[PDB]
Amino acid sequence: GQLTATFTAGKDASIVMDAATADSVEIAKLSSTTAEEGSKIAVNSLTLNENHTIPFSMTEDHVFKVALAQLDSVTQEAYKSRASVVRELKISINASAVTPSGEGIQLVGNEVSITLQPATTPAVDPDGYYIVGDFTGWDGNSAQQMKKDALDENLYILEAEIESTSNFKIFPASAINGNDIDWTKALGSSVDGDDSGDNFVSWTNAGAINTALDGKIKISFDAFNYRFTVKDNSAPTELYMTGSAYNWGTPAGDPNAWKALVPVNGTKGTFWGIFYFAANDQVKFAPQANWGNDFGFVDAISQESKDLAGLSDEGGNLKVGIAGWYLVYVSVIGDDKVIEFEKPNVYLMGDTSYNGWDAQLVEQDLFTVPGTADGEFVSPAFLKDGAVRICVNPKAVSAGDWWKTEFIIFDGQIAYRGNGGDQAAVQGKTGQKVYLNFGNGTGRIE
Ligand SMILES: OC[C@H]1O[C@@H]2O[C@H]3[C@H](O)[C@@H](O)[C@@H](O[C@H]4[C@H](O)[C@@H](O)[C@@H](O[C@H]5[C@H](O)[C@@H](O)[C@@H](O[C@H]6[C@H](O)[C@@H](O)[C@@H](O[C@H]7[C@H](O)[C@@H](O)[C@@H](O[C@H]8[C@H](O)[C@@H](O)[C@@H](O[C@H]([C@H]2O)[C@@H]1O)O[C@@H]8CO)O[C@@H]7CO)O[C@@H]6CO)O[C@@H]5CO)O[C@@H]4CO)O[C@@H]3CO
Ligand SMILES: OC[C@H]1O[C@H](O[C@H]2[C@H](O)[C@@H](O)[C@@H](O[C@H]3[C@H](O)[C@@H](O)[C@@H](O[C@H]4[C@H](O)[C@@H](O)[C@@H](O)O[C@@H]4CO)O[C@@H]3CO)O[C@@H]2CO)[C@H](O)[C@@H](O)[C@@H]1O
Ligand code: NA
Repeated sequence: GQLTATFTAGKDASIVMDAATADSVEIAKLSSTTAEEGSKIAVNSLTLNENHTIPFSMTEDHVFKVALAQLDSVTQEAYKSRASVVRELKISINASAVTPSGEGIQLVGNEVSITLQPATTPAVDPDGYYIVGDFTGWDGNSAQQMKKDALDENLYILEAEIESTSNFKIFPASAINGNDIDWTKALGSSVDGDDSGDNFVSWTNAGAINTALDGKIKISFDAFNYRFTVKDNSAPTELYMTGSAYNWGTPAGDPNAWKALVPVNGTKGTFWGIFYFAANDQVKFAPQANWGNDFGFVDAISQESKDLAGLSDEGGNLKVGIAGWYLVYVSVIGDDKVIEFEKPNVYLMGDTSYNGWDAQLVEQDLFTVPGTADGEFVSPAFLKDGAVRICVNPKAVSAGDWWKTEFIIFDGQIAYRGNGGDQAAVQGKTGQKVYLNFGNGTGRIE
């Protein structure tokens, strides 16, 4: 008994905001229906790209109108971007026919498409961007320059540490001449004192953005999408893992219940360890050897990791599915967490290794991996007398920075470099090799 409707794209199908003259646009039209003559049309929902609504009106001829400014707003939200790029909008109208008794009968109709291009954004300032706010002092001399990210050239960053929350604005370099700031040239938020921490940048009578946080923060500015975030930039200085295999952390402080990870050198909130996991072991991590601000399964885990180790979520615990030795890599800055499981590749480096310093992190310099939960990684026998160096190298760390995660043996213990400088040299002789028990924390050269 089912009714159909046919919609078509309205006459304003290709909107260029720079050029747009009207304050309302026609975006769609009901062209025909199999509903009887005399029926009224009611609109149960009008959505854009599936989950966005917008105020709308419908004319006597069943043309659907919206305010251009709100269509433009909704388009920029949908795409999280003010970029001046042609954006597709898919319009879904769910309508009903209404009889003289008031009964609504559902129309099954199609979707239609239009596009809209947001207005031209400011030019990128060749000399970059500055932050000025309560925390700096509102003047040219106090303005702090944002760092242009090496990987993404649209992205500018400032890390700061502040005593209380702060209002601030972003200025292009050309707005600032000596101590003088041209206030008319601010970039900021739509609302003065916006405390969302994550919103659009405005270039038109911009208000001040509020940090919403204090302490260590990071202010990010995307000068292509024109968006900003302000994020908690503090990080744990230590990190510990407990587990089903460790009595779930009882008692507190016990090196028996809590395993320290090793800080990555000079690298905020990032840690690593080499650990044995059985199948179905569950673990969680904490910033001390005890429960509190602990975490387990999180969202930023590689598909790689998940495949390599068979990882899954088990009531918020992290569950390891495939037994084995793994290099565990963990990063925590403010709220953002990353956990990676990787091959436990330990490498001989330097003078006692293959072609010396000249081939680094190569297959020959790889330590054999034990099958047991208490065996020993063993290096390739030394090719020469020289100083022994040993490392891992996580994906996230460049090969040049192998020394950020290096260690050695002193007095039959594994001594991690961690955040410290070069370790005291330890000599080996030709045909010797290293033995590591990561379960014990002990080792030998022999
Ligand atoms: O919650 C704490 C305070 O909140 C409010 O203070 C904020 C703002 O909300 C925030 O935007 C930002 O302010 C920045 C501006 O963003 C930045 O652009 C720059 O401001 C310059 C203006 O842009 C220029 O237009 C020019 O301003 C003129 C202004 O147009 C004139 O009207 C005149 O401003 C007078 C006011 O008229 C007076 O009423 C008086 O305002 C006092 C209030 O009386 C106080 O209650 C208090 O209010 C604060 C909120 O405004 C809260 O404490 O302080 C204001 C003054 O800040 O005095 C002002 C100034 O004498 O003269 C202005 C020129 O002097 O030039 C200004 C640059 O001076 O800098 C602003 C910061 O200084 O940050 C704040 C503070 O966190
Ligand atoms: O035999 C006892 C139980 O064994 C298993 O429970 C484990 C959990 O699976 C582990 O996750 C862990 O629980 C921690 C928890 O992870 C940690 O957050 C903290 O819990 C806080 C919680 O964050 C807070 O919101 C509030 O509710 O207080 C909680 C503390 O009570 O501490 C937990 C440990 O106390 O360890 C337990 C074992 O103790 C198994 O899943 C259970 O069904 C079983 O009963
Ligand atoms: Na080598």
